[PDB]
Amino acid sequence: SLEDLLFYTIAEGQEKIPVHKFITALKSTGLRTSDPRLKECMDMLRLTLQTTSDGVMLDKDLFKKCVQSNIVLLTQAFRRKFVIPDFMSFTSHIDELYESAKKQSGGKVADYIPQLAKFSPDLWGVSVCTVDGQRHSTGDTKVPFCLQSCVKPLKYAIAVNDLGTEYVHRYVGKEPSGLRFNKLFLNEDDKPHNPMVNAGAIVVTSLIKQGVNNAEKFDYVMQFLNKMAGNEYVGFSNATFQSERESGDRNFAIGYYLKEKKCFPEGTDMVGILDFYFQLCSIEVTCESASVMAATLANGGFCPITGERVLSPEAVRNTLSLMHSCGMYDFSGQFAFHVGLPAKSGVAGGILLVVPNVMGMMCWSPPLDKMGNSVKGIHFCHDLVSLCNFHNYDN
Amino acid sequence: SLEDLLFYTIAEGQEKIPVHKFITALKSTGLRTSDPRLKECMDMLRLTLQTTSDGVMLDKDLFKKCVQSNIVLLTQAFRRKFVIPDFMSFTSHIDELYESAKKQSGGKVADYIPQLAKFSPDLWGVSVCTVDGQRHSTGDTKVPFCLQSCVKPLKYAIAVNDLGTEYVHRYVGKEPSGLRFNKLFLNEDDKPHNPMVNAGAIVVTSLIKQGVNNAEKFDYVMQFLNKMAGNEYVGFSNATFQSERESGDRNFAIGYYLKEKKCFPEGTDMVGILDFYFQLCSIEVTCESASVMAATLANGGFCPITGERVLSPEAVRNTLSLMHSCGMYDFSGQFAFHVGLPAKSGVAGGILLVVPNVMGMMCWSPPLDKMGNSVKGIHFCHDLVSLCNFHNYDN
Amino acid sequence: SLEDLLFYTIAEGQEKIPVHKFITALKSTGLRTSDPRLKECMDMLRLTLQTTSDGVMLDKDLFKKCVQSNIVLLTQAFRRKFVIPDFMSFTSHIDELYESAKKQSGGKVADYIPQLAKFSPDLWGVSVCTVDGQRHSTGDTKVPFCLQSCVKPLKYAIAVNDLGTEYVHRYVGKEPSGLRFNKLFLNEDDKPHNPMVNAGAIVVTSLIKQGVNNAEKFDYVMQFLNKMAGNEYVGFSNATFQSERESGDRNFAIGYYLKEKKCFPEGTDMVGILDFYFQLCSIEVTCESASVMAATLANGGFCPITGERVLSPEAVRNTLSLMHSCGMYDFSGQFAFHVGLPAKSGVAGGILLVVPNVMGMMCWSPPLDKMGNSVKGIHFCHDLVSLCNFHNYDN
Amino acid sequence: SLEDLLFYTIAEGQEKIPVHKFITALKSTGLRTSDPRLKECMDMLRLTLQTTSDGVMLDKDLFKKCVQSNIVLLTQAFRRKFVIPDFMSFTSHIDELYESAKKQSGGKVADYIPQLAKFSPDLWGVSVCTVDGQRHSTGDTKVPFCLQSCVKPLKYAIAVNDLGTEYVHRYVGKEPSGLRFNKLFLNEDDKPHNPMVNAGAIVVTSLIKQGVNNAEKFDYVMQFLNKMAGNEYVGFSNATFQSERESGDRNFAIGYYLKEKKCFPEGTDMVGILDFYFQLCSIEVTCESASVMAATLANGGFCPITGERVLSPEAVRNTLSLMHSCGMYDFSGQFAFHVGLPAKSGVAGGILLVVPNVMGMMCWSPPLDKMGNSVKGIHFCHDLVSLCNFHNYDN
Repeated sequence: SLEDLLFYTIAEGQEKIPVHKFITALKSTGLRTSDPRLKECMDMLRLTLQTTSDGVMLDKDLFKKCVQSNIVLLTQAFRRKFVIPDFMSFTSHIDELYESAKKQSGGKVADYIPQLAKFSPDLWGVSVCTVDGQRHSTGDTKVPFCLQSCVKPLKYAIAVNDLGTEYVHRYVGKEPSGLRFNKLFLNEDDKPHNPMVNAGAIVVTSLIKQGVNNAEKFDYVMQFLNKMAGNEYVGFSNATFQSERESGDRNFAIGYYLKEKKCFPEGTDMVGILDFYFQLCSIEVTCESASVMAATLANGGFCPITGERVLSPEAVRNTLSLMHSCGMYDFSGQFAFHVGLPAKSGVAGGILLVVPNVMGMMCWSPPLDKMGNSVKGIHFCHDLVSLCNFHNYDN
Repeated sequence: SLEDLLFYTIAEGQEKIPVHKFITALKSTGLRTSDPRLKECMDMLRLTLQTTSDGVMLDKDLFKKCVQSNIVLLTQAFRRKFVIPDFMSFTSHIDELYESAKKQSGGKVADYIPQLAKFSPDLWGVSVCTVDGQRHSTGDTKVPFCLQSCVKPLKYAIAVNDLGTEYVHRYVGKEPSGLRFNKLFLNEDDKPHNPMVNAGAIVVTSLIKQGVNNAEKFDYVMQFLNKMAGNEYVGFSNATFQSERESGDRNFAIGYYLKEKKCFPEGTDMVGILDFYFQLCSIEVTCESASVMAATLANGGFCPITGERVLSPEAVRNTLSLMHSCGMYDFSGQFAFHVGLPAKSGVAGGILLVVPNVMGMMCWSPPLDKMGNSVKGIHFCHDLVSLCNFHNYDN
Repeated sequence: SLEDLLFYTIAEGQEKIPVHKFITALKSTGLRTSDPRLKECMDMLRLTLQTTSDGVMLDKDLFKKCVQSNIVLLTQAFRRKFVIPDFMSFTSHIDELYESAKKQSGGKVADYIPQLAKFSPDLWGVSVCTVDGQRHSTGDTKVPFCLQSCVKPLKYAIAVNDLGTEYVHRYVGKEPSGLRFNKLFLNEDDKPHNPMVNAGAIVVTSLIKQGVNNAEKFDYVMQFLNKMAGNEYVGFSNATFQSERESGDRNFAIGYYLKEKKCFPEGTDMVGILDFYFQLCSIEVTCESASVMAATLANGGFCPITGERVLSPEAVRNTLSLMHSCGMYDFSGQFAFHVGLPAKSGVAGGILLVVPNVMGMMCWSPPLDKMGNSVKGIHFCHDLVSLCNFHNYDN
Repeated sequence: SLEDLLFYTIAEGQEKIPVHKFITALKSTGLRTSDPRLKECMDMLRLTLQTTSDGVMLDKDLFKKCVQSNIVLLTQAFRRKFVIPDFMSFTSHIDELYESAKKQSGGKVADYIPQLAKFSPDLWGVSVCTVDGQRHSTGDTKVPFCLQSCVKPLKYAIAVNDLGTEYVHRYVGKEPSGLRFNKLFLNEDDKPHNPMVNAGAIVVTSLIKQGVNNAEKFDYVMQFLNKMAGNEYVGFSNATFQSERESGDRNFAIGYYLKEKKCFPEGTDMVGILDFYFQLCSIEVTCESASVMAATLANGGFCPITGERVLSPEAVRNTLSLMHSCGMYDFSGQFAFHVGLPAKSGVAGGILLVVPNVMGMMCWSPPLDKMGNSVKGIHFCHDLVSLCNFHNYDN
């Protein structure tokens, strides 16, 4: 049987296979022991560890019993049929590029708010999660930090998912603006250029769950994010929220400018929308969570590590079409010239990279360059591209 | 042997295979009898037709003798190992979208020069050539017309190929401008935004074959185009050249603006460069030739139907990175929002589409919309995308 | 004596002069019987009318007694030594131009707020007050209406008067912007272009009476206006204030944009400043009052009909230097091309004209042209200039 | 008689008046012995000096005979009825401000052409000519230099004089642009913003003497200038012309941009117009000549020191209306904020100031500030204004 073949493959001319050997073999591929799809499996393993004082041998019966629950993924993992059969070498490349980026330095930690002028210019972490389930971490992959501007794609995806492409783009545009992200101006028919610049994001946040009050909207968006992050750590930075809402005069200017030109749906309180925008900008994340959200955007709109649907394919396709052409603002043309990937960046450090049909990635470094892009993150991106050949127009 | 297997496959329980049957079978796949790689083959067939008064039977020997010369491609063609195993159904889809675009109409034939105000608003043709050798035509696929603006990618590719990415982009920029293609303004460090807008193309044409006189430059570029078109019809529209050079005040303004800011290499005659630019804009093409050039840009920088190298991979990669983000100018964001492909358009009708690693395409229709894009061409592009799922961020 | 000479001049070979004859003669010149400088005089006349049942004759004594109080102005008025010796003919010209402007029509009454979409497109009034004391009215010269944008020069004058030119212009610029009045952008060193565009006025309103709360600021500015209007009707349009503060999204956008770039003094509440700005924009006026304020701006910074000082000469000079070059916004160049005068215009109808060293004028008409300038007001201005030769560069 | 009264006034209780005493007395007022209106007079004086070996006494007859010819101006000059009765004190003020400006220094002599990178950064001269005939000089008031940009008002005046305001302004605009003088962009209805920016001047030079060839146009304009300069030194800088025509890429860009949008009259050769523009820009002048041309612009369109008519009043009025609002380009708002006068400036050093109804002035200094305005010239202008109170909105 297939289970017997798997048992023989795990073993090497032996009778019994210890549990720890199987756990190490499973973790070798890239999947984590905490994977929800494997939950039942591990539970049974615990039921096996409750009897023996130390160690247990699984020859024929117990192994089959533990592997019986949802025996689909294990066959693929041990048969190397995922999108990246070898994750151990790509991980080594992550480590090499990580050290290489660490060697460089020199920027200016954002100080427009005190909570941002609080991180030492030394935190530098990376996390990656494949569309299939593999995950890797290196460094500060559990420290908290605000998403800041990494959430705008997530706003757009949800809005067009709820309403659909046609209704939404009656309100925001479709084109790169060619200028900075915080510039006050609209396209030819007095509409936001795209939902990645701040004005487009401010108009977009007003299409989500219209009518109900901000508490219900935040509950809705947090629910969507939690099933986007795959039930990972998505939090709230109340200190950062309080700082941002007081140092966000540019966003208030953009919001009133939009409201004046009738860029909003019928019957909207603009100020509540701005407060909601700041709330979403103030969602704390760890490179693990932001990487998982990236992979969700990358996969199909589904979540990678839960086998779940979160967005309609049109929403995700449009979000990537907008991230590739506006993800890095007026620098995007250069980024896609060298990197050729959809990516987003937050002033609080952090780059969210999507390799469509491959993986998602988040890499965090507080100190900023003059553009607003973490030096080590940009360096990691360029080196990753040079060594892995991930440009969208590579051969 | 392999030849015997091919002969049996062609035959149906018979002894001899007539020549016409084999010719029809070969043309069925998509390859043309005039393919250079098959030249020798067809020559031998003619040597076979010089003996018999009418018809000849090839059982074992003559078929093997004719197929011996370069027996690599035939095995793939009869084994359906190309990039599009079935070209007969895609051709039917081309026909359907062709008729659908023909049904629509309504524009304004360009009249800024008389030679353009000379085509009846009824010519509507399409041609496609796969990276492997397949070709299809429908309609006015041999009438002449000027490339106009479809040549700017071809200028950039050649320039960076001769000099390399690093030296060239010291002169032109890398970003979408966000405005029309004929606007006079440069990027932050007083450099052209990109080589697709007119200013970037005018600066780029001055990097090709520096020093020598315009006659030698035109011979050089025509040589490159001829081995880009695959030795197809690349001509010159002397009447159109004379009209354009007299109705090109915008390009002269851009050229002098560039020369003033020191956007040119050392020691360049600007006016000669502008005349050279108009000469390249005045290169006559038929949807066959422009399609072949598109497929060259699509393949690797190699020519599809000659197995030849014309450009370095860096040149082609950069040219596609610039066509996807500036190929349709300030409308490109919308085009890549719906079509998701590198494409270029000329005021003389004609859209050049590249499906990287798949094919190139040229579709010609004189009458223009307000943007400057042929109505039927734009409609064909959108319908092609909707029915074939060729968007770069499709699943 | 001088009084005897005046009495003989008033009389025509007679002994006694009736009071009504003298009153008519005085009103003929242009001065009003309610002039504060003449107050005492008229009071004595009333004391003379309390004795006789009807009519009283003033031969030598009573006339001298009544004229004794401040006998300076009367000598000039009866000696024709004012700036316009004949005010009866200029008044006829006002009437002619008034009817001529009335004949034309056709606009669009402002409807962005209901209080403005409340005047019938038929109100058309004019008032003029000379720097010396003469006043003329024609039509709706006592109906109320909001100043709207006619107050910005008055804000700038007061600000620079309190602080001085040097300190103030450290905050706002000095140049025409060349664009509309409600555009969001600053000059080269991120400062407002000038205090006439909305952004400059919003920054300027924050320099007046810094520190204290909005109630004290409004009391201060109303005091200044009342001694600017010459203790005429300066009111408040609470209904219009409530409408404006709810339909002023453009001004809120400008205000937040200014606050973001650090265009404000140290320690300012921006929102309170915006509310104060709307309060000043909502000050009701009648062509009499706005004309008197214009004449104040025209005279020296002094009030015309009270012999009082309200502004330092530097403040007034700078205010006129800014009204001539930015008073009508991006149309000002054309206005000064044909009219050659400092002028301001409000969306609520009303044009405030200053003929420096000559007079001030206010002309009210609700319906607007596409620019934002009342049709009849613009027509009156152009005709006034054509017939009176008041262009600043006339001979 | 009047002549006897003048003779007695010149004398001091004496019988005879020597010629040299009268010449000194005449030169004291400010008029020059070379004044054309006095020509005949001086001729007779020479006829008087041909008889006596040395010195001649004029008691009654010879003085009357010499003064008989056109005895109008002398009465005014000796009766102090000109516009500036005392020219000796204003001259002292010129000297004081001249030294004060000389004390400052520091710029960058223009080096875009070698002929401009040829003057030592030490030449500093001033000349003034009153509307009535007075003239004063201080320093390099006879060295040659090119007008450069001081000619654009002179082009506009002549164009609108020949054709009239209405026809001309169908081609150029009326508004300040708010940007630099060499920017490529047009107003709302695709027309030049005004005839002071380079584009407006290039369109304006094509309205003068249409149809005929460039030689006839240059003869026409030189004739007009010569009767504008009052038959003073107006020359041509052939070396500077040859340098400019080769370093004028910005003007060529502007010219082609204009021709493209149909901003020219019917049937014009654009390149000939550009060559004509450079020719007019290359007209050599000495502070004497440019001052005389300024005074012509200041007087009425008439020439000051010839009693001649050169321009229609509408032309001059419009030229001043455009110089006050666009004379110093994007700095004009600040200039009129502090100086309040029509003024023009050339990159070759030289400021041309008009005090309407008072005088014209030219002050030359090669080295430039960053704006393009000679440091010493700007300093002289500001100090002149501060000490003389010539601001247009002064009291």
